[PDB]
Amino acid sequence: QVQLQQSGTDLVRPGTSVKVSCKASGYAFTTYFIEWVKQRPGQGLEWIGVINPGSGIPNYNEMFKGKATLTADKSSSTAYLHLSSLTSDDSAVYFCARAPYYYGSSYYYFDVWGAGTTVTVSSASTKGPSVFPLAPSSKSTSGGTAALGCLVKDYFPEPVTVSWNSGALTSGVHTFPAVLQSSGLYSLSSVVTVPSSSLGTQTYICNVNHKPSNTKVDKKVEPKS
Amino acid sequence: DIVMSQSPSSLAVSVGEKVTMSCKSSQSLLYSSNQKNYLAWYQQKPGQSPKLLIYWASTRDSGVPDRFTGSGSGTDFTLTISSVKAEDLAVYCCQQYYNYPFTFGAGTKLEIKRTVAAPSVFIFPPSDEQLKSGTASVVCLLNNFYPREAKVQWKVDNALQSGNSQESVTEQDSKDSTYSLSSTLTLSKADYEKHKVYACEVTHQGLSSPVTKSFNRGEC
Amino acid sequence: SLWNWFNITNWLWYIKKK
Repeated sequence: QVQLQQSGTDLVRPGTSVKVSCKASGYAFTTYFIEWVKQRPGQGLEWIGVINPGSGIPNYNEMFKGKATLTADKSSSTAYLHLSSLTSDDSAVYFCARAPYYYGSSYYYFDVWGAGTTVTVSSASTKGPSVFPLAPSSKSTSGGTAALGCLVKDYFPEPVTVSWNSGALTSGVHTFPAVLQSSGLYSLSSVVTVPSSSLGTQTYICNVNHKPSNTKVDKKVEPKS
Repeated sequence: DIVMSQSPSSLAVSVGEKVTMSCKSSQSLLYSSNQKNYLAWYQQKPGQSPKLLIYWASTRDSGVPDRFTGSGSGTDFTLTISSVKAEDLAVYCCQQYYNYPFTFGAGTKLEIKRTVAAPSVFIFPPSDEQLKSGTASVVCLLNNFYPREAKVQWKVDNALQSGNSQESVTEQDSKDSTYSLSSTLTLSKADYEKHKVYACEVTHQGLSSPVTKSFNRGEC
Repeated sequence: SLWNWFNITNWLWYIKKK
């Protein structure tokens, strides 16, 4: 019943500060250490530091001295991770972990982890995507089928939801992860493999929804002349 | 700082087979006093938080099935899955809590082994709607292939392209155990109209020779 | 270098709480 509950995603501009919280429950808050670990998208885990919540004394990774500040509020059983001078390099998932305190020692494994807090650092403004067709062709056949899709380009922030024929089209669909372009905007593609013989009688529509900018786009993808 | 090396980074396994993962530390983890190794093993599934499996190199955390076993001492450590299950597919990383700063390994990613499958290649010229905006995006699609290793090369008038394309790969399909790749070549409208032939060449183990899909700009 | 303020106060505080 041990639980480490972390705060929600943070969209912050570079150079600002952010404060991630980690609320404990199911045990005595001051009888376990609180660890903070950074994980950049698709990379290895990076230990930031640790704090004794009872004594209040922290211990920092030398790399994070000056960027990370660790505090703990005994009255609310909440540990805090403060990050200053935020840049693109600080964009990562930040886990809070719990480590036992047997015999007054801190050299222990991390037995309970929080869900992690996504921190995204960007100077881009909110913008809706552009939806362009990837038109199929009865002459462009590979592996026995045709292929069509939708290019979702130049939006911020994440996420975007892409369905086909209002959800009725589920088989043969591949919605790729978004790549971050040098402009600070995201872009991705959703493709479908369809029978090449049905392009004149079957309709294909990609439904692109971007909740942050209230963008709703329905684009019909059809063969070119 | 202690350096945790994990080899290999990725491993293709078959359900029911015995899996072994390696972890090497730059410094010894064996404390002389209690003769205990300050080494832990964690499981992290895509999108989830890490989960503790083994600590003290070989002690199994509560609830962890008995098919997980840790071994080794000092600098060489090993995680063994006697009979791997489908729900065991995840990244497994080791961690030393022997000396500050605590350091983790890069992890070993478990994937499902599968017979070789050649990709299906489709090339998409930029739509006329985007061309009015001032940019052109050419998309190359590699559909349902295995293994994940694949080389995509953009050729514009037979000229090799570099630094102007972004790649994206799907996670392994839970049904046919294949991957899909999408490469996007981005050019300005002025640069796009400078050339005629646009092609992406696909190198993959399932192909005897590189497969090339191409189109001529303006033609159908 | 087992002389560490974090390590020493950790044990002392644990004794104070125990």
